[PDB]
Amino acid sequence: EFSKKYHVLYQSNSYRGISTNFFEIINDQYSEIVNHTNQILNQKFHYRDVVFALKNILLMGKSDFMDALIEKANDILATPSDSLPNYKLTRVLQEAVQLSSLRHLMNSPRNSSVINGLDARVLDLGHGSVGWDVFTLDYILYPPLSLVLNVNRPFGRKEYLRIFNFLWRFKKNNYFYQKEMLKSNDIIRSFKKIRGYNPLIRDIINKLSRISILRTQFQQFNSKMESYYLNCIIEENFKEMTRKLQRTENKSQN
Amino acid sequence: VLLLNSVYEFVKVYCNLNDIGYEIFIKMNLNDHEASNGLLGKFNTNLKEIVSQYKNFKDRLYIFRADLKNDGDEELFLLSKSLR
Amino acid sequence: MGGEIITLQAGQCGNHVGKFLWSQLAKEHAIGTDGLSQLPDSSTERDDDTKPFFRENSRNKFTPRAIMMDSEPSVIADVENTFRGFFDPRNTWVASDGASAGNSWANGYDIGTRNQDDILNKIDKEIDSTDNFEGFQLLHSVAGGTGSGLGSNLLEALCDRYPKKILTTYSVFPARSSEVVVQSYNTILALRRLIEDSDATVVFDNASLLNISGKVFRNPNIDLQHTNQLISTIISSVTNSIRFPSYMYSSMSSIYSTLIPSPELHFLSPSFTPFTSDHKGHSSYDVMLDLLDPSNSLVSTAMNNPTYFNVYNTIIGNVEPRQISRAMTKLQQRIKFPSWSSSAMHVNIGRRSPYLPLQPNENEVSGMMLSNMSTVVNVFENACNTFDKVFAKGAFLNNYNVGDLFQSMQNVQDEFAESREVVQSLMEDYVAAEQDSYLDDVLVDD
Amino acid sequence: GEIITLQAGQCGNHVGKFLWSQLAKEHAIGTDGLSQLPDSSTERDDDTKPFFRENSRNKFTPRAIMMDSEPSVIADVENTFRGFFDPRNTWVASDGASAGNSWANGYDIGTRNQDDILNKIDKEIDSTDNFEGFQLLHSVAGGTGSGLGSNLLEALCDRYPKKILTTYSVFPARSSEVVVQSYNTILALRRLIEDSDATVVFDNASLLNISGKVFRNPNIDLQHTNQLISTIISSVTNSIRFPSYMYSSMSSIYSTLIPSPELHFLSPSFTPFTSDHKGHSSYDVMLDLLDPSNSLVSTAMNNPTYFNVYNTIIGNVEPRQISRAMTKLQQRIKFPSWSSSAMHVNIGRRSPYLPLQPNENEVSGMMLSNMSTVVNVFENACNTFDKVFAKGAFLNNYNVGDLFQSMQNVQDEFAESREVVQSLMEDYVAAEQDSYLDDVLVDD
Ligand SMILES: Nc1nc2c(ncn2[C@@H]2O[C@H](COP(=O)(O)OP(=O)(O)O)[C@@H](O)[C@H]2O)c(=O)[nH]1
Ligand SMILES: Nc1nc2c(ncn2[C@@H]2O[C@H](COP(=O)(O)OP(=O)(O)O)[C@@H](O)[C@H]2O)c(=O)[nH]1
Repeated sequence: EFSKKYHVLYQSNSYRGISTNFFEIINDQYSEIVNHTNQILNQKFHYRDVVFALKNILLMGKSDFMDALIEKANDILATPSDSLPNYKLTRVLQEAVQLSSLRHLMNSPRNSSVINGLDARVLDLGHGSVGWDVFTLDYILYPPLSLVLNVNRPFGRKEYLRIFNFLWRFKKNNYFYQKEMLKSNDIIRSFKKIRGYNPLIRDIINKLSRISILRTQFQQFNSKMESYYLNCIIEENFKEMTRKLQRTENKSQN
Repeated sequence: VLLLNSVYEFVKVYCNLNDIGYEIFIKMNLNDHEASNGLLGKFNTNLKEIVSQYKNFKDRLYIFRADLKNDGDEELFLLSKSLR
Repeated sequence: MGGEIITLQAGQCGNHVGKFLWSQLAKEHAIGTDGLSQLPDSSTERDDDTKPFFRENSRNKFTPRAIMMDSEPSVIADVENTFRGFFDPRNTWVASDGASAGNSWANGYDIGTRNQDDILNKIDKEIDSTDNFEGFQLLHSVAGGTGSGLGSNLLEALCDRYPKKILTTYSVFPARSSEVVVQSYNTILALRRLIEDSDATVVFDNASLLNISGKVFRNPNIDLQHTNQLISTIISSVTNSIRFPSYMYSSMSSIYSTLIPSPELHFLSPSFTPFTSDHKGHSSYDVMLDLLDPSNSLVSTAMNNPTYFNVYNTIIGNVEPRQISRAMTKLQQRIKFPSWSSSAMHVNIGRRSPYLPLQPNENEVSGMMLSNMSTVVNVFENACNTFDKVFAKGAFLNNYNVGDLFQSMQNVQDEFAESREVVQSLMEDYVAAEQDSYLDDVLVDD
Repeated sequence: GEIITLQAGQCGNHVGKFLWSQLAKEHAIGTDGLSQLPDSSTERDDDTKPFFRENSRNKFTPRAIMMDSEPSVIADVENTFRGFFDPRNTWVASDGASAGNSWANGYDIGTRNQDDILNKIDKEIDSTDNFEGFQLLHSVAGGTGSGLGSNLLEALCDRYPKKILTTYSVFPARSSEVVVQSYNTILALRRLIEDSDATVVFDNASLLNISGKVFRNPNIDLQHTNQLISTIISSVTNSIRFPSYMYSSMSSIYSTLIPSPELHFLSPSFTPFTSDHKGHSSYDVMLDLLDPSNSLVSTAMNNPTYFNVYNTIIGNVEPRQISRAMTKLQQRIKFPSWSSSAMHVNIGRRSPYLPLQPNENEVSGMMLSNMSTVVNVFENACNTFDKVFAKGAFLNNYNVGDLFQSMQNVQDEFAESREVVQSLMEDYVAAEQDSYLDDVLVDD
């Protein structure tokens, strides 16, 4: 229908050659098609929602999800890459969604199609490597969105997978310190029975309490560094990119 | 990355001590004055490893912080100072 | 990692605080006082997660993950009525009718002991509902007797029955230096249990909480029932990242793993910058500086050469990191840390709920935070001074056997002595930590 | 710099009624607190914020605390300003009426209510970010008036040690009431001399000497002549309200007006004006202002010593006229041998919404000065005081509260208050002498 209208308009001015009026038709056509396109992208393809989902998941903007994946995949992560039950990851992803705020997309029209694009991949880092090293968590896009968005194209720079791995290393270490600190707390807790054992205990406990402090040195390192990137580089550049993408929202009175 | 690799390794050594400490406590549940001094030996041995690693880590971390600080860019000065 | 959280109210203090907590929480999640979603079902997208605090049923009713205990049915009933349709009545427990005061800690401890089976059965029933449970929020409020007594006995039962679940306790100290003649009883015995069993705790001072409530909500009509809103919001600040997650924490485990260097020293001291709740919209730069200002403390700590330790805050609102880093640098110069420590200071995201009223983000001064400092000891000492006199003289030691056999089995002298060692060690550990040599026992153990 | 008006006693509240009425006219705000302007033009070219808490709503809340012992004066104002005033900033000494016309009574009620009064003051300070100061409107010899002013001053001078609290002092013409009124004046004055910021004197005798010529006689009444008081107050803040680019602050204003830590009581003059203004030139207005006939203080001196002379001319001022007037004024002002005579002249603005503005091709203005004779306003009160409170009923039987813990706290408070006032007078005189600085600047 669109083309027919414009066809006619250009036919009407065909006698003019260009004579500016041609430009005027274009300016209107430009506006109409671009705005129409954007309505579609965010109405049928949920473009912004996809953008946020990618940031939330691949750039790890959502903490609950990432932890949900790790717990569900702990055996996978510990298991060598050489023999992984990779199909288990389908189950892990499904649960990680149910275990996180993401389930709000999974259970709703307009949103389920976005969440369904998430799909894990395994990196070949060599024999003896484990799921903790080789899990990369990808996302699959199809045109029309694969034509708009930057994606991990097979011949591209794989920006997201590389970033994922960077952030992943922080998550792995953070996972482990939380797990380990709870193991520590479980044992330091047995400080009541000591009334019948103190001669062989006072020294181990004093060392363990100081060890918790040493452990905290590493946790704060990881917390500070991970946070630095996320709250200084990623969020800042992200907020700027959405501001650009949000210009169509007429978000500013300025 | 090396600092991150180090923290991964720190967890493994802390875990080894946690398991040693666990068994020392189990042995006391069974025999109050036993809990073999060999376990205390291993505990202390793995602690020596943590401490050695701790110090080595800290020196590398210092260098990292120093390199961020003296490269230029206020962000690196701010980050480096915040790691102290 | 994060998981579901259960709130336990051991007495009227906690049960009153619950009005403030559940109102503020429901407010932030667009849940009404009837437990129902306040949002029209024309919009179904949500980006929060109510699961850790409410069961959401098929009628979009949100049932609080909380169990309320008392000896007085009226406080819980007041909450049930205030919020009729919000709370599940089966989560209401009341001790056999009776009364106690001062010696009410002993009585509390007894009702806990006598009824551990009934209270624990209610707790297990709620936990058994779900898989990913991660900890409890305990409203202990040490100043109260049966509140603290019950809380002390339940704490012991829970920390060993649920060794994997983090127990965080909220406890406010007495505003009166004269009631301490019996509140020091409650305190020494309750504090023993908190020190031995709790994983984390936040300490409050009713004198400071009352003064601040009156100063911020500028009004001479100062009350515990006005003040509890501050308690509700320190809690909502803390759980901000869980309820409204981002990428920084969203877990009790995560924050404690970064905020508590030793399980021995897990008593935190809260403060805040002005906020609205159930014109001073200063930059986050200023918020950070204002947050360590003694006038904003919810604990009277004096802050004379403030005794350092791990610092963590949240700035509520959408603010710029450059201000955060500039303020942090200044804070690093203002607040000291031991050389053995990591000298860590942290800032959370502070995202606001999408269901709140609109305000400019440049005016988002608001926030509440906690520091791990030895400046908690001075609170413990005011009790300590009071209790190192009544037990020493034997005042009221002949008036505590309120069903728990405190006097019947002559545990009178032993409960004091063991509890006294425990509270002293906490204070000594806080102080030992003040020196640079604190870690020498492991780091120069050549 | 935000300013909070303090309206103390019925005089202070009546003066405020006139002040706020003029402000509502200057900044076209109705009595309901709403802008009278269309919102088709969102730029107002003024700033109401220092005097009003412009809301997010079309509401301009006067930054004022309304204080009395008699709630009816405040109500008369609130009932006129129907939405304009915020009633939560209203305090009334409801716990007993003042026991007659004694500053001590006003003081005693303010003292008991000091915390409540301050709480209202801070509720309003909480609505100001850049709080700078206060404007106190009061009679000098009223019980509630001067007593409340005395309490407010003591409370505020210590609570806000870095803020500016100025005073607008209304002086009754001396009459027989002076047997009480002179101590109300004197003891409350002691408090002003010791604690207050720059103070301006309004002599009711002059308000009448003038109103007998410019007000619709017979109604030339002192509560009617509040328009003259209002004219000066609004003229002073005109540089703040419709700011130009020279003087935009109270601290800037006083930088050339206050020569020493001593509190100075300044003497205003004004001519010509319109209220419910056609001067010929600024040349003439400036020259006309250096004449006691335009003064609101009956100093009545033919050759007073002037210090710190300042004036503001508002309108289409020609700088040549100003220069010529300065040229002749420079030659006919008495001032000490130790200080070059610097007259400060500021040019202000007419409100963009002033109904008169479209036809103003004429100028008018105000002069303020430090006069060695300003203290003449206290002369009759002082002479009375010396004869009356030396030993009369007037010394002790009008005292309540701390002033009458014992007769000793009366006998000495009154004698000391007189001495504080005597010292004030002596210093205004010392400043008239060349020796004031000849025994300073060459002392080396
Ligand atoms: N902060 C706060 N304290 C309370 C509240 N209700 C009671 N209290 C505390 O109650 C203490 C006295 O014991 P109480 O708990 O009331 O009696 P109980 O039934 O034996 O536990 C006092 O120190 C109060 O601080 C409340 O809602 N807020
Ligand atoms: N110019 C002027 N004088 C006033 C006004 N109201 C009252 N007076 C004077 O105020 C003096 C005493 O103080 P006032 O406030 O009136 O009485 P109080 O409320 O009992 O303290 C009297 O001598 C009156 O001449 C007013 O609005 N303007």
